Amino acid sequence: ADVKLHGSWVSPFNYRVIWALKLKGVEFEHIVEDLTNKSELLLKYNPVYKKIPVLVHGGKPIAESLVILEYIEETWPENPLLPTDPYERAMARFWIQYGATKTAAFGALFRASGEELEKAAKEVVEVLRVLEEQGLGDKKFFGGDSINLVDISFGLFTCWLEAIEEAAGVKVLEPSTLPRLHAWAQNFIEVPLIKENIPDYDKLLLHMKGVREKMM
Amino acid sequence: ADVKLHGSWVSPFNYRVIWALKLKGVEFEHIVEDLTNKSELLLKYNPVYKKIPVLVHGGKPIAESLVILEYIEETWPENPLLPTDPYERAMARFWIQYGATKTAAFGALFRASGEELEKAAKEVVEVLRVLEEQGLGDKKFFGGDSINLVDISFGLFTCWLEAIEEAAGVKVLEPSTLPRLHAWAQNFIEVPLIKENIPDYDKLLLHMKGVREKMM
Ligand SMILES: O=c1c(O)c(-c2ccc(O)cc2O)oc2cc(O)cc(O)c12
Ligand SMILES: O=c1c(O)c(-c2ccc(O)cc2O)oc2cc(O)cc(O)c12
Ligand SMILES: [Cl-]
Ligand SMILES: [Cl-]
Ligand SMILES: [Cl-]
Ligand SMILES: [Cl-]
Repeated sequence: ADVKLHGSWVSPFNYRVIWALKLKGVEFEHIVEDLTNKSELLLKYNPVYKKIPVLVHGGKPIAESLVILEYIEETWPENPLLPTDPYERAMARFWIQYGATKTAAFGALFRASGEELEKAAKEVVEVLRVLEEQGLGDKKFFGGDSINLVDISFGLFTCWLEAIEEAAGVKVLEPSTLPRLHAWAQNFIEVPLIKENIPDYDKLLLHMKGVREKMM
Repeated sequence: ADVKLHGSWVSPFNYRVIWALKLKGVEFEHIVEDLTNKSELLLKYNPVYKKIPVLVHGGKPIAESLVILEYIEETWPENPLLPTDPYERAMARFWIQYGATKTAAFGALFRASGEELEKAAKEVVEVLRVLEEQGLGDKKFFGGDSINLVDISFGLFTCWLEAIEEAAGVKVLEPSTLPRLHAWAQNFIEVPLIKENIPDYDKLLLHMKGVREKMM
């Protein structure tokens, strides 16, 4: 194939790219990298971060999942994943950047214990509540009646967050506390494109248990 | 005016917006906020971060300088500040995001001392060298023959970085160590649009001396 994806069977950032390519109907070869022994192609294609995902189109590389997503949207414009109105597009980019900035709040879930881990989980619930109230509102998806780049960017809050919660022994995304966001997470996971393209939960839980063990 | 900018006379992030609006020939009212007593409009328009800049167009707010810049480019498409080719646009977004991620390296310049501050400055030089070699290359500007959103996003490495260097007593962007980036910084500051729209250096230096005093 003319499109290659240097990926992973577990990274949520790689899954954002898989979803976008499948939504566009773009054929691609998935090259699963071993992060303990990175290939010559990965280091050549992404010299700045040496990380996956890396999309390679016509032999030219695009690194960083958020940059890859906008490249896919611009390259294959059919089945749009962003709105046409500039203000609506700015709101979508604003929420995507908000999610990208709050990564440190989720890290604390694998670094804190007891009366400190409860506080870290409460801080994550408040991050999600802002997203729920000001971002999702009463829509079925962040993209309205169907998923868009904003839903894709927040997909890591579904099975990956469920695995983090089970590995850390704390609750974050619950129906009592975040009713609309919890209903969104269920609806997103049930979209056939997402359902057919997510890691096996038991394998993902084992991976998150290892990451928590390393982060202590 | 139909375009308002809730700004500042010193923030480099606010100056990115001033430059973009002036490059588009967009008339606007500049509302300088007092950060020790934020207005009702600022808190209403930017509830998530409560920060400047905030662009208000037709009474609708757009916060975060990078989101504002793409909104300006999409709303006033004449005098383009991004290329048309999707791969070229992805490279521009990639470098803009790289600059946005390396903010912590610059923070160390106002938190470290002696044999630790020399190390922090060396780390900043390596961040800039990657940008110079892989981003700028042999072009006059990141946008080629004229400035684009990438040059605008890196404008904080000109007089603001010069002020940080003088306040901290360390050298970072020098011609001997970064020849092309130093020539770029001189060329950027000499562009008439930039020259006529930058803070007074003595006032900016006094501001950075205060920020370093607070950051210790
Ligand atoms: O930072 C995250 C992360 O690295 C990862 C992550 C998980 C598995 C993997 O193989 C790689 C990752 O970067 O997942 C997240 C999931 C979340 O719900 C929230 C997060 O902030 C992360
Ligand atoms: O983080 C910065 C910053 O907050 C600021 C900054 C300076 C003045 C001001 O009023 C507000 C700011 O955020 O300037 C920077 C300049 C640089 O060259 C590099 C930086 O990382 C910053
Ligand atoms: Cl990524
Ligand atoms: Cl992470
Ligand atoms: Cl900003
Ligand atoms: Cl900052």
